[PDB]
Amino acid sequence: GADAETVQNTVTQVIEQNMNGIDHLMYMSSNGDSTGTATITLTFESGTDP
Amino acid sequence: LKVNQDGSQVRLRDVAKIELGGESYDVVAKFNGQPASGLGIKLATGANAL
Repeated sequence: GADAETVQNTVTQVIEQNMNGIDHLMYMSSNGDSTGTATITLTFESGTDP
Repeated sequence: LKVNQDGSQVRLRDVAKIELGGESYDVVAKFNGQPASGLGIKLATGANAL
């Protein structure tokens, strides 16, 4: 029961801030739905052991 | 907080002092006698320190 704006400020921003610095991180993307779901997708450089 | 018998109401401000403050006051950091706060940076693995 959180709007999209609340999700971005409360969870996604906090998670993304810490995720920076992982090895072989290529780029990140995120989305906060009106349903409250937050999805942080981290794409790593090719050849990285998943 | 409470509704009195006479019909008056007890707000939080009436019994407490509300203001923004730090989470913890145990640690007081000063730089050259001036108030200060710092953030520590750790080097990422396999990254040129310089």
